[PDB]
Amino acid sequence: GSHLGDLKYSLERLREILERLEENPSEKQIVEAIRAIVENNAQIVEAIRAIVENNAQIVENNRAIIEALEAIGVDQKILEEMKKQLKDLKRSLERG
Amino acid sequence: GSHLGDLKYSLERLREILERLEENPSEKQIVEAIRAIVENNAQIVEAIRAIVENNAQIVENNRAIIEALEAIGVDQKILEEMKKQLKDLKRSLERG
Amino acid sequence: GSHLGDLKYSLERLREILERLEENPSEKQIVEAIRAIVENNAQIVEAIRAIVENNAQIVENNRAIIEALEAIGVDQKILEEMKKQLKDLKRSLERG
Repeated sequence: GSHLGDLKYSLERLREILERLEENPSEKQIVEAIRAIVENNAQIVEAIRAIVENNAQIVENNRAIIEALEAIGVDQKILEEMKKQLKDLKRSLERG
Repeated sequence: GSHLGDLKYSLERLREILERLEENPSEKQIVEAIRAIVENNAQIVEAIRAIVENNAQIVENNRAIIEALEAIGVDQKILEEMKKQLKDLKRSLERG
Repeated sequence: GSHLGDLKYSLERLREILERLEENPSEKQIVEAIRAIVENNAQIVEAIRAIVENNAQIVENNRAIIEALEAIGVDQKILEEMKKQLKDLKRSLERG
């Protein structure tokens, strides 16, 4: 997926590059700035993506909990409303 | 919200641009690199944002579960501690 | 953590810079574009990171719910499977 540590570290290094860029604008600093940004973007995208997939599992887990609740005689008046929310919520997480 | 597929695809294309930039630095490649980054950033931000809103729903769903649990006589000793966590957790997700 | 409002706002401003860059490419617009991107990246990373930590709390909360469910005599046949999922899910959220 993605390593948050490396991303955050790289971000601070990106800041360092920016400061050097602004102090002395140059083609070198521009390219190096872009490089660091692109490398960060790779981790940025994956960490966003992986979270969504994880969220889908969380929502699916919640659905399993709803079953567990119903199993031991929880009023459907409560559960059914969560079922509506969980269904639509999951939909908003999945892609295809 | 955001389309993870298009973002990831665009990311790989951004990498392609970077490689071309480094091999032959130019104003063209710099601008095109920035363009792709900015377009990615649009999806990056929204996918981050949308997740937080979705998380708020998940936490709210958990609160509904707590009610369902209490309804059928779960010891408050357990539920009350989750209520504390869910309250603060939700707070950290909301903005305004 | 991160302020979604400021990030989204800054994103739209970044777009504005891009449009100016493309219309009239220049060292100034390039540096300013990078600056805005880097500043966004700071918020982008943190909002990604903070979510993962929040997700860990959500999964931990789900584990607490499992206990609450078991407390009042939910069939382990259901709970144990969630325990397996929650354990691995948490693992995928934590870093170190």
